[PDB]
Amino acid sequence: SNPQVYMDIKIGNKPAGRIQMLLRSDVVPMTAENFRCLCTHEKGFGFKGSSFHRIIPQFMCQGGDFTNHNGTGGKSIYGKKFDDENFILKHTGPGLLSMANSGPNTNGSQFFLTCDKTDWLDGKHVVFGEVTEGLDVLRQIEAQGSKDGKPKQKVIIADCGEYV
Repeated sequence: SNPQVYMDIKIGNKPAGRIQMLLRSDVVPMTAENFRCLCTHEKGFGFKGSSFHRIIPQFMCQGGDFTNHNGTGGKSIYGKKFDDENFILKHTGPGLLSMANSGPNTNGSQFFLTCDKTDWLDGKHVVFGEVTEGLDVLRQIEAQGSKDGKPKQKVIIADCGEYV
């Protein structure tokens, strides 16, 4: 049954609160499992201490690049990259989890949290989960965005894990 995970967010030197997310293992099991493991660090690496390096107001907050911290890095639990499982889940509104990529079948660890309906990404990025608690914390992340995506203050995943 669908995993639930959390990230505790720190903005600048200040704790912002916790985002809780439901992962859609029923629809995209490989994609959900990757993100789950990256929250728990059970495969030896993951999101803790990494940043949201690209934040665009009214669009999305992107993170998961825990190797290069700039959108060029990251890795999945399966290797550097894995296939797009399917595009069943659509970018219908804010608070959705979706995989960042560099073209078809290039999923690694980078992901974004949507801040509005982003339907122009449908069929291009794999949606795999949703925020169940802490939409307000996501809005605090978004508040640090700029049009060119540069964060105004550092946004860090201070802690993360699974409810299990």
